[PDB]
Amino acid sequence: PQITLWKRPLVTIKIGGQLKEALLDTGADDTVIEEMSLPGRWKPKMIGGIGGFIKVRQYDQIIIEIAGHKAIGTVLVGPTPVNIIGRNLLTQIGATLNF
Amino acid sequence: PQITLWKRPLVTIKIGGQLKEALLDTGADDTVIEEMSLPGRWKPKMIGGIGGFIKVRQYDQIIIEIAGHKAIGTVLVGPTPVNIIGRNLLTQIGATLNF
Ligand SMILES: COc1ccc(S(=O)(=O)N(CC(C)C)C[C@@H](O)[C@H](Cc2ccccc2)NC(=O)O[C@H]2CC[C@@H]3C[C@H]4CO[C@@H](C)[C@@]42O3)cc1
Ligand SMILES: [Cl-]
Ligand SMILES: [Cl-]
Repeated sequence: PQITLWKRPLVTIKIGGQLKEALLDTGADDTVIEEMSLPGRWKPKMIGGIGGFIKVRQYDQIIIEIAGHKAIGTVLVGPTPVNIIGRNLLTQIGATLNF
Repeated sequence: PQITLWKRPLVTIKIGGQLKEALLDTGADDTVIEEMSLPGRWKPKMIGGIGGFIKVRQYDQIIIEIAGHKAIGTVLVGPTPVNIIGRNLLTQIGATLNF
């Protein structure tokens, strides 16, 4: 699809058996999802943005369906106000910015 | 151009006669620039990101060249870690997300 930016680029994602809405975010290096339960080992990480830093749990090798496209990568879980699909997964679905 | 996302989508901007580097950020509603002096009166705004809220100064009808494309619009100035080009200006240069 071609997504215009008059509105937030929100899509439906499937992760950990749950459906969620998430923002396609070219400004995010990594993918950050609100507090949920995921299987496997995790390690703690601090990530920073506007306002400062939050502590997240880093899960590796997570499968996520983004607008019907399967992709795998690291997912950070923590108290983010919005679910964010970052560049580490946008590349896997072949997303580009065009102008 | 067509910009893939294996690297941060950084571009050169020209604002107030200075060259700066900025991130093309589909996850940002508005454009946020580091501390500088800009012309005119400003209004207050409170914006929230991943790590809380910051106070910024809102300047309207500012001329900004983004990767050679002229835009004229609202710029927020404050303690952001990186210069961010948000959707308010991405729409002016015709940017879309494609996959
Ligand atoms: C290592 O991995 C990562 C991954 C993600 C982040 S990040 O999340 O800190 N960040 C990074 C950039 C700010 C440099 C990604 C960036 O796209 C971020 C995502 C977002 C959107 C909503 C809520 C929370 C986060 N946008 C945003 O802060 O926008 C703000 C600021 C501009 C206007 C004013 C606000 C109104 O509400 C939001 C939409 C805002 O739009 C950092 C590190
Ligand atoms: Cl990854
Ligand atoms: Cl590619």
